[PDB]
Amino acid sequence: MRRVAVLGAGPSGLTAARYLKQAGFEVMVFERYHHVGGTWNYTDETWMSEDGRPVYSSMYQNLFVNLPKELMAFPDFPFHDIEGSYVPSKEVLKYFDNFTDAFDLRKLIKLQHHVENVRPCESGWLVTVTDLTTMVEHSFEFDAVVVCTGQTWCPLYPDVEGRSFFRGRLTHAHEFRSPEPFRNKRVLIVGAGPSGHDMALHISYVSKEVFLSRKFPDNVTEKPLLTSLSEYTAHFSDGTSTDVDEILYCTGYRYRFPFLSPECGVTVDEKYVYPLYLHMLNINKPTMLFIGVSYNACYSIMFDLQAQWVTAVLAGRCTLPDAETMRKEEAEYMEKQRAEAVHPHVLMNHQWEYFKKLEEMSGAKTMPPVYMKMFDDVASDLVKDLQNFRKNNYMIIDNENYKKIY
Amino acid sequence: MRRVAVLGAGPSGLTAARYLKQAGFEVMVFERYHHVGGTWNYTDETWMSEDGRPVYSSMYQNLFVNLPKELMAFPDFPFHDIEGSYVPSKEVLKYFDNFTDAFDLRKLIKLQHHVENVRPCESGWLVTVTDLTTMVEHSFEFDAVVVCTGQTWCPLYPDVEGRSFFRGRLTHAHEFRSPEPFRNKRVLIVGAGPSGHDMALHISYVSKEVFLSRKFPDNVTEKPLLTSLSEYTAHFSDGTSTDVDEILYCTGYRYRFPFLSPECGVTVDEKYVYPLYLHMLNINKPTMLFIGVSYNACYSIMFDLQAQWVTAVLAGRCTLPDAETMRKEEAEYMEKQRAEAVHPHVLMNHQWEYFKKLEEMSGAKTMPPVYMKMFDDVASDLVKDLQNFRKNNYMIIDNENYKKIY
Ligand SMILES: Cc1cc2nc3c(=O)[nH]c(=O)nc-3n(C[C@H](O)[C@H](O)[C@H](O)COP(=O)(O)OP(=O)(O)OC[C@H]3O[C@@H](n4cnc5c(N)ncnc54)[C@H](O)[C@@H]3O)c2cc1C
Ligand SMILES: Cc1cc2nc3c(=O)[nH]c(=O)nc-3n(C[C@H](O)[C@H](O)[C@H](O)COP(=O)(O)OP(=O)(O)OC[C@H]3O[C@@H](n4cnc5c(N)ncnc54)[C@H](O)[C@@H]3O)c2cc1C
Ligand SMILES: NC(=O)c1ccc[n+]([C@@H]2O[C@H](COP(=O)([O-])OP(=O)(O)OC[C@H]3O[C@@H](n4cnc5c(N)ncnc54)[C@H](OP(=O)(O)O)[C@@H]3O)[C@@H](O)[C@H]2O)c1
Ligand SMILES: NC(=O)c1ccc[n+]([C@@H]2O[C@H](COP(=O)([O-])OP(=O)(O)OC[C@H]3O[C@@H](n4cnc5c(N)ncnc54)[C@H](OP(=O)(O)O)[C@@H]3O)[C@@H](O)[C@H]2O)c1
Ligand SMILES: [Mg+2]
Repeated sequence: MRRVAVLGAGPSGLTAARYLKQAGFEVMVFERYHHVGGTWNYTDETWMSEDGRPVYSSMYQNLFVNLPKELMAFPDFPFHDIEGSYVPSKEVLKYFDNFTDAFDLRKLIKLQHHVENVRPCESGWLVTVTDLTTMVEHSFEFDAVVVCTGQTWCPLYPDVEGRSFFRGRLTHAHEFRSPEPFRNKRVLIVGAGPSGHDMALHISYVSKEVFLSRKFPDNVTEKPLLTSLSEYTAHFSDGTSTDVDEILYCTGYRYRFPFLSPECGVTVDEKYVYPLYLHMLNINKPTMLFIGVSYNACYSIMFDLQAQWVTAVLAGRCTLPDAETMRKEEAEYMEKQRAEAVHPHVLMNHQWEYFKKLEEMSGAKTMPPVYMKMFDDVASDLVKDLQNFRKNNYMIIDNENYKKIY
Repeated sequence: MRRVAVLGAGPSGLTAARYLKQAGFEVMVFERYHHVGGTWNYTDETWMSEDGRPVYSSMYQNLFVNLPKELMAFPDFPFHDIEGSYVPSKEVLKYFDNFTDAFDLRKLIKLQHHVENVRPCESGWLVTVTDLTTMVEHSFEFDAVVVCTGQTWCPLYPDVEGRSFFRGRLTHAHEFRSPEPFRNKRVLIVGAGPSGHDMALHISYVSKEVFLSRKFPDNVTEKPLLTSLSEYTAHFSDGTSTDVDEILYCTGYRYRFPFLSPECGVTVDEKYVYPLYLHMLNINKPTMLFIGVSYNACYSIMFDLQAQWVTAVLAGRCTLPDAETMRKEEAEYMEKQRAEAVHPHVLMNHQWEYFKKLEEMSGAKTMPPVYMKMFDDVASDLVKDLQNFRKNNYMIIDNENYKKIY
């Protein structure tokens, strides 16, 4: 391998570019937006941009992180000085802009370039991209392709009996930018994950009555599963019903890679991408790898170790089994996800053991154990104390210990 | 049989009230809007009103009728004497306001009364409505109920592969009010019926790229069946693709009667309501009848005759076949609908025979043959000229003859 394409310049693509560059590859990064940083960029556009391509960002106004900045920084690139552990979103954008300049990656990135197609070409890959400033299509040959285009832009909707009859306004979390369209409305939020809880909190400030349906301020009434809709009325599994003007679906996202031609060898289902080894390596075409298909983890460690493992594979330095053994282990792993009732690429129940395995394979520096200890202490605080957890401040003391500040 | 509910005060319900009153019934008409005339009222509201119930009107700005006023009038109540046959929609709303006052029907109509539930008790009916001026619920007992609530408000959408991936704006003909939101957009209209054709025309004045997809002005490009969608691209049955910002579905409407309790004995599917005899009588509960479930016909004659047949049945002047025989005839008729590849309640192919049967059963006067002559002729005009047909003017000379003026 010498020439490697990275698709996307969010946190996955930037961290890939860092380590691929480190490794002496010739790297090119394609990014459709006009700034690096991925979903940490806020735009008022939703769905499709005036520039003729999709909007990939689901960031909204006045968002604060849900994990302390101490766990969001890479172990060897600390956060810039800012007061507070639970920073606004624009500080994490700044952190990735600073990362990009600290590791001299900006000269690698083609901004406002939208990847339209990726297909195998003999032993290599052919990537077709449009320069959105000129609308000209350009073509590029690579020995390897690392896909880092994210999974929080293509919405997933529940199927709800009677939805076609509802005559209020329907929206999804992707398009939420501020609570203003919900002012004085009766709002049903479906899905009580991070988006549902946070959006419920932001909407509770402007709206008449907010309902949160899951299978808070006075404002927010909890509901069980939504089981049908009629013209202006939502019906719950508990037999109760409430009239609503707006439904906001916070039911998450599906995987979607429109540029992958079928010849790339990957099947993309709503919550499953296969066949990948360790959520990264395309077993059918092993010079294509993905970063960021797994989720629900300590993301800074996940990006850093995935990018080093992908780099080690491409550099010929990783301890890999044969394709048959990778298919077998992928199967075993996905049987276990079904037994634990989690989706295929959810790392939460075994992330530390997974990260240890990526370190052993790739020769990455061992993670400071304080990341594990702090994450395990604080990560579910959004669930446990939604209204006040962001008031807490932390400081890392050394690679084993942290403290809570006041 | 004395007290009869009519649900809806559009053309159906007003012609029902005319004949039920003349037969000495005590008639109450419930209408949710603040004015009679049904779809012929234009409102800027779409979907749901600020009064808390649905918007049933799909009328849009600057609409001109697609049938000459001389065929839109009842044979015994002529149109007012304005110049021109293809009048703007306000002249038809005026026609029905004039009709309402001619037959002294206004005193029977409870305006701003939205029907919420209809159920049988014993051989009569309980009808529950909300007076939207006070938000008080009221119920009333009746010996018969005539359902005239229309079928152009609950939208029907095609199932198109990949539709959940499209990120442009989707709308339905129901909410079309003016071409303004389509200005300088690449618009795909799906469905080349009257809304399709007419919407396309209206939209072609504000965008130079309209595509009309079917199973014209310069900038309307014809496309064949839409077979799949992706993020911003429509793909058609000829294997061509076009990028689009907006899709407008002109695919029609579905039956929907939210107020019918299951005990009323009617099953309502998208394009089929059953079991009805001759599109009117509820065979399970035969003091419930429908007017205007049938469509695609010379509507003036259809509403006049259905209302006189309903009145005959309810007054004991028309004695019907037993239920077994009605079910057998309904099943033979529906088999012929399928053989002719039309929807269950579509009358176009046999309307004159159908109307003659209704005249015979109901005791109504025979229709002027001029209606049939003219209707079949404008139908010929339709086979021609979306841009030009409305320039024609007609005058009825007598019972059998008309003449056209260019
Ligand atoms: C509302 C919200 C709040 C969040 N809060 C937090 C938090 O507080 N803490 C936390 O740790 N994580 C949080 N996350 C998760 C976080 O955003 C993701 O973990 C992180 O952004 C994933 O990085 P990525 O590089 O994999 O994807 P992304 O950040 O989504 O980046 C993908 C990049 O690919 C580009 N792209 C996509 N398709 C193409 C194409 N065809 N051609 C060219 N470019 C392309 C996109 O423009 C984008 O720049 C949040 C996510 C959301 C939606
Ligand atoms: C855009 C458009 C253009 C048209 N152009 C033509 C044309 O040029 N010529 C032509 O002949 N026909 C045309 N038609 C068809 C015409 O509108 C209908 O044939 C006619 O209005 C049907 O009369 P109706 O009384 O059956 O239904 P509607 O006119 O739809 O009336 C039904 C009534 O029931 C009321 N209602 C519904 N639900 C409830 C409830 N729960 N409680 C209380 N009230 C309720 C509604 O408010 C409405 O007043 C057009 C239709 C549309 C949608
Ligand atoms: N910084 C912040 O404050 C913030 C704010 C918003 C979002 N985010 C981030 O955004 C990313 C995505 O979060 P998300 O909340 O949008 O997606 P998510 O984490 O995928 O949560 C979606 C939730 O909806 C549930 N669901 C699915 N079908 C449902 C139904 N019919 N009724 C009710 N619930 C249903 C899911 O339950 P099942 O899993 O059981 O199906 C899941 O709990 C995460 O990284 C999160 O951290 C962060
Ligand atoms: N100018 C006017 O005064 C005016 C304007 C608008 C509407 N109208 C009236 O409004 C009423 C409703 O009209 P409408 O046009 O909205 O509904 P409609 O008459 O039911 O027409 C719907 C059309 O959609 C087609 N269709 C369905 N699925 C399709 C798909 N997947 N792709 C392409 N086409 C598809 C139908 O063909 P199939 O039947 O083969 O499925 C039919 O041609 C009519 O009385 C009409 O005259 C009048
Ligand atoms: Mg090691």
